[PDB]
Amino acid sequence: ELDQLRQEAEQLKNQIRDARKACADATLSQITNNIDPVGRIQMRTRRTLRGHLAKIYAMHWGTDSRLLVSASQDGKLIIWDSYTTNKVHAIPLRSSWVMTCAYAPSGNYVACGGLDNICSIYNLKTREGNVRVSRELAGHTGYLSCCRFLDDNQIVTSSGDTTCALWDIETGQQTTTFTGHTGDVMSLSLAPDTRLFVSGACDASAKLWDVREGMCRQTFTGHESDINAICFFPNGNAFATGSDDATCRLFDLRADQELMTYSHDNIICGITSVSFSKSGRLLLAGYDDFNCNVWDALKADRAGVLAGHDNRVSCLGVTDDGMAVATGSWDSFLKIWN
Amino acid sequence: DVQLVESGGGLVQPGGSRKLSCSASGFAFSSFGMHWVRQAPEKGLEWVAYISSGSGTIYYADTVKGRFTISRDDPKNTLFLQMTSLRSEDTAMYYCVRSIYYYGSSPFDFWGQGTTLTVSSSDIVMTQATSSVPVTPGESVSISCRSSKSLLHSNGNTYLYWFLQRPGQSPQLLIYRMSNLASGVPDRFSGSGSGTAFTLTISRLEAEDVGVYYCMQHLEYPLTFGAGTKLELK
Amino acid sequence: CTLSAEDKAAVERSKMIDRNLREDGEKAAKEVKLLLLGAGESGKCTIVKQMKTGIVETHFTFKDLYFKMFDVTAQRSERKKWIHCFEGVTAIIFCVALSDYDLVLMNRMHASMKLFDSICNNKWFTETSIILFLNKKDLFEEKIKRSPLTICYPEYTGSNTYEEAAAYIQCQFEDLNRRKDTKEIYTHFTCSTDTKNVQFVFDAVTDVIIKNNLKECGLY
Amino acid sequence: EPRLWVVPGALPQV
Amino acid sequence: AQARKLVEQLKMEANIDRIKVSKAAADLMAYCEAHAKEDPLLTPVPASENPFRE
Amino acid sequence: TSVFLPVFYTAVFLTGVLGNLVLMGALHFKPGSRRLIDIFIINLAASDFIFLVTLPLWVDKEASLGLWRTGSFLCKGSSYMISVNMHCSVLLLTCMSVDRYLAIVWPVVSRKFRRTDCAYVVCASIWFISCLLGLPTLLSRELTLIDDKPYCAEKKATPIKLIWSLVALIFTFFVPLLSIVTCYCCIARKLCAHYQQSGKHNKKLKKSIKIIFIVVAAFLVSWLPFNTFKFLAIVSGLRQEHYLPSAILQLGMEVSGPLAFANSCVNPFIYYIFDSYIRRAIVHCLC
Repeated sequence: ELDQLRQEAEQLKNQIRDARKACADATLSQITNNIDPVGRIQMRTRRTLRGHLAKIYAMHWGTDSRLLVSASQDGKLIIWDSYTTNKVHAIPLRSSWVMTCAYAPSGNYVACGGLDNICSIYNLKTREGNVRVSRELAGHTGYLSCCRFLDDNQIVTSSGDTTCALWDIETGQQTTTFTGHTGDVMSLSLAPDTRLFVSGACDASAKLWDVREGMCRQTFTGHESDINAICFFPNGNAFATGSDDATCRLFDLRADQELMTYSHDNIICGITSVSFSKSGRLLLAGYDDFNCNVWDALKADRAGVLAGHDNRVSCLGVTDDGMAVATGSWDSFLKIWN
Repeated sequence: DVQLVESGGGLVQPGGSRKLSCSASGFAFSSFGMHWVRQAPEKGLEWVAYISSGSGTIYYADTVKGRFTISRDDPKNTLFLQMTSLRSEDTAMYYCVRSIYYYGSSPFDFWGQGTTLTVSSSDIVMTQATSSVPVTPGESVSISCRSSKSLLHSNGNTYLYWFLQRPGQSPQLLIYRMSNLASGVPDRFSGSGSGTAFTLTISRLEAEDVGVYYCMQHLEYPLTFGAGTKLELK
Repeated sequence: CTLSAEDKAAVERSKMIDRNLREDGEKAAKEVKLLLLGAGESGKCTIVKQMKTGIVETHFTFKDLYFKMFDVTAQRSERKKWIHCFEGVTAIIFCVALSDYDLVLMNRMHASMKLFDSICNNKWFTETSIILFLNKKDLFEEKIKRSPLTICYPEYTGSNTYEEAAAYIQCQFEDLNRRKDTKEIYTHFTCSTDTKNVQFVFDAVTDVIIKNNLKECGLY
Repeated sequence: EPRLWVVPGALPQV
Repeated sequence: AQARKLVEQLKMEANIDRIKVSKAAADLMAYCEAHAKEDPLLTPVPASENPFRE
Repeated sequence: TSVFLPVFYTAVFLTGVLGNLVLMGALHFKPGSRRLIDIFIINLAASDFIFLVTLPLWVDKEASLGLWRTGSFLCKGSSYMISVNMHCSVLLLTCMSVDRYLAIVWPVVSRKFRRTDCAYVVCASIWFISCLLGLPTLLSRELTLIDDKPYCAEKKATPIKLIWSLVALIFTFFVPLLSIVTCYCCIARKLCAHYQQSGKHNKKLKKSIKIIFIVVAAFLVSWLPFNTFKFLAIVSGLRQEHYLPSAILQLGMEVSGPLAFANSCVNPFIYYIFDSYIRRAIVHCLC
């Protein structure tokens, strides 16, 4: 039985690879050689956010493009007003092992992660004068690594036990569980229409899942190391992943192929965060070499360097309108780039 | 379980001292600004004093400056308005008002039940065109009050507030920042303005939208209120 | 001054938040943070028995001191990706049982030494000391006569006594340190008495804190 | 004495 | 059981139709060239509508 | 003498320039988080760098006899700048000593009282006060040319100026010296108390106490003789009594001058040898 299953899987894998190779005749390397050159983008730190006493691991940008939440391992969760550098809220946390956080696209609820294998969704807009825990959602056997709000009630949570799940606030139970990852998942991204989502795992693969169907639909491969970052294209038919092999690869949900690889023979540092621009032309990614680099999305040529971090950068968020870029490093500082 | 009970009041001779309390419960008494808005026995509202969270900034009105002391007890959730040299002017209805201030906050959201005190015998001015409008159930009401100065600020938002004081009750906030509906406000209420002229519209008021309408501004210390927009059931 | 009435209170609220966060961080810095780690079926419960989800925190108080241990035996994931949270800890407590030189899980002591010289010689741990605990001394006493140490280590060329075997184990465990110029390894023999087990922890931390302070100041 | 112009030398003198 | 789930997953994976990559590249180029005007990052913006200025 | 002093001066100049340049290169380009003692170290290195850049322009005076053929303007500027650096050195040393005392002995109240911006503004203020204290040096120095440039000298003082100099010396050296002595003796006592207990790795702390003792001994043997000799000079001048000794004091300051330069130039070397972190930074930058 084992031999038959292995032979069938190998034969089908070759057929899938042959089908993929049958839809690749003109690579994007030669396609985008006829375009006006893009000048260097010089980004300056417009605003600096201070107040954190520990390393920052995740952050999310609000829909208003003015409120952002930063997750730090000092036991506090801070809502930042980027326009005037003001702390709207300072949420106390029972644990100081934060690894991820999320901001609902409503302004009422805020999520958080940790090493307790539990969800940390709080409520901000309440009759009381303090932020209280709305619901403690447990049921995961793996460390929190990523979480993102879809609706005001639905949320997709990524855990360290090589699986993902969809939770409900009132019930507190996994409505749908995503299983099939051979390795632990670390990050996920949400499509603009909030219908499909793709997550990156340590198994050097990123797989596309459907929230309504609750099963893996499309599988993407080509990376040489574990994937630590992922983000959808603004159009919604493509995405990019940041792995540890110092290369950024962009995968499109339509062609089921890798378009091009962002490589440079100067840095052997992995990518922690990946974000796009408003038009999907800038793909700046936060590397481990104490700074961030901006990569062109069509020519694979660097067109700007973001420096000024005293430690490795692990946070990178872009506003909904694509007007400001916020980076967060391990030096307990946040910088806004315009 | 949020409430603001006020203790103290009655009949006091002129030239004395009276002790007031605002023992609060149901919410955290450590991050809400405290106000002491006073309503005259006949009509009209005015701001007396304000203390921020942590007793950082303390503000006083011109008519009560030098004789009013305001303090709060964070462990006991109690606020005090001890006064000296009482005068017949200080014969009105005292209200204890909570407020919070941040991006997207709703100041003056809750008002106390009020206490009655009786004594034996460059500020922005808000003017209202009318004080009595004959209105029937299921009609459109246009309430407008003007401001001496332009309430529009460089940040791009307007600081205008609206209130509804039903008879035998406490004032209730309706619209804050001239474009945001308060909690519990129905879809019927709305608001509009242009920096100098402001309008308030009410559509299809059946029985609950009766009382005195108050509008004020949040731009300086005095915090002057409106005059009165009493509505008659005809 | 280009600030409205609401901004003057927003900045005040931000200042109170900043002061509260600073006070909380100052209070948290006083407490001593320790990490508990060990191999399969390691005797990590001895410390919590002497002094008293994926991570559980145990805390207890001495005379003018505070401690907070962290246990990650429930993680069961890739250690290289959640170890970032444990940087800057005062010390790492490693629990190893001497009653494993002949038990087979490949020998258990081989796995324990692999874990020890993987966690000790790590990119993220070059400034934090490691405290080593040796458990089950009585069973080692009663089993050293039945079986010798040569079962585990073929290079042993000494008498099958207790002092020589203990010294050999200690130097074998301390020989895995390739960063001796910056990290020190404390080795103690755990006893039945609760005080004799945690007095060593107190003596270790009261010196590790001093060494870290001197190194940060530049005097060491 | 002021006309003698005493030489301090290297580091500042009295 | 695990093998049966795996073979079914790849069977559905191979069941989806395949489309050309030239059309996807053209769509990506059109999207890049259509939203470039309203992109504050690539296109410089005057310091009059930016609230992040000092 | 006439050859003993120039060779020591130029050797001190060479070693100080090389050490300060290596330190600048090491702690200028470095990845990580900024330290609190690093800014004090860089300020001290910058102060000692210009302490002796013009020193080769000064050895001409002591080469054959009072020779100042380089020019006329440079004497005033050199006198002012070495006086300013002389004032900066002891004050920076005592600031470093009190910072170490606060960081080691009392890490409970000084944990938040000391900050990066506070240290930076302290450095700015101390530089400014040293610069304003060096102002009388600039106006005092002038040329004579009476005997084909005998030397670049000045009038001694007025009694009010003697009082001013005595007060300035008391406030800039004696109080810092007692502060350094007290802080370092308290640190040594705490280290000895921690050392005497029967520990396990407590015997590895000999490096810190050795560094403390070496620094204290070097400071005491270098800076004290000059200051006490000149203090004796002012106190004798203001006494008006028959206690007017010979050039035994004058020979005292002249020999003690190079001692201060030796202490200034050997400062980077002890950091390179008896310290980590910067030790690896130097070899990482040098390549």
